[PDB]
Amino acid sequence: LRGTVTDFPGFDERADAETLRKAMKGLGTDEESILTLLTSRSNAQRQEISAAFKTLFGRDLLDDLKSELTGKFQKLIVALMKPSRLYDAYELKHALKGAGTNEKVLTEIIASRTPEELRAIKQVYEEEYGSSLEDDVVGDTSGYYQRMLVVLLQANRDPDAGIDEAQVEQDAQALFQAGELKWGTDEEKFITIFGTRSVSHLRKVFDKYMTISGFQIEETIDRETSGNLEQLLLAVVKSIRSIPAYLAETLYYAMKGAGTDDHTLIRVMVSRSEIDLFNIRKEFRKNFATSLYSMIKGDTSGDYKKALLLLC
Ligand SMILES: [Ca+2]
Ligand SMILES: [Ca+2]
Ligand SMILES: [Ca+2]
Ligand SMILES: [Ca+2]
Ligand SMILES: [Ca+2]
Repeated sequence: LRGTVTDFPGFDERADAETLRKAMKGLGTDEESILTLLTSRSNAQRQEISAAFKTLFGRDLLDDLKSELTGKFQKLIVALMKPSRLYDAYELKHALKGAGTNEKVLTEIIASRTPEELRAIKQVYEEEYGSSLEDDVVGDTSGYYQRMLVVLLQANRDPDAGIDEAQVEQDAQALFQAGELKWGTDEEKFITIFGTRSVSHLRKVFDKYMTISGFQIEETIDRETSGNLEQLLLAVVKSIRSIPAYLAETLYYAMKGAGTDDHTLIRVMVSRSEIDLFNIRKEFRKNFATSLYSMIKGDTSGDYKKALLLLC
């Protein structure tokens, strides 16, 4: 896992505070200055620039960036400024909050994050927002989608140790028979297989599944659309195989067709900039025969594409 953003060598929080102050101060705004500085500092350095900005000027850097900037560019800079430890929990709170629910952010983050990451997300969510992530998810979702989400939210998959092939055989069968009935009959049985087994066990299951049916499990669950639970099952199957591959694909489908899902583009670009965006880049090129760069550049404009291309 290699990230695309790294600590800037020779950082001076005070110098960077003053540069940012100068870019904003007075009539107008110098976005080029802001943009090139904040995509080359790490998230933790940005936090030190904010601290230093308030000691020197008594102003809040994020409110100033929200006042001075506009549109998708403002959305991206505000996302970059969010402390890394708060961001997935923030995005989770905003998919739940209000009327309806953005199931896409819920599935994405709960299926692509590791048990370590989730233990930490549930802790910072509680701290920050006062309610349990579990109680807000249950407050907002229904049926087996809710159940599988809660199962994944316990952050208790089995450990990667004994490949119990008897259990590999049995679970492969169970999934096969669940596959043919289009993931609509024994939901309890497969929610436990998909949510509770080790990543190594399930990889061996997905293989034996293929030898039993001739094809890949995502083919049967595939309706890359329609039905919350199917969409989650597909996000889990793809993340068991490769989280950088699954994230590269949501990125791809954020730009394919008319429009752009700029919210997903900003969310995956920002949240993974210092975790695995390099690996996601590799996966993108290899699976889609285009680089992430080229697609971003075709699908985005202005200061917002300059900043994205610098984070890519
Ligand atoms: Ca100004
Ligand atoms: Ca300007
Ligand atoms: Ca503004
Ligand atoms: Ca809601
Ligand atoms: Ca498009």
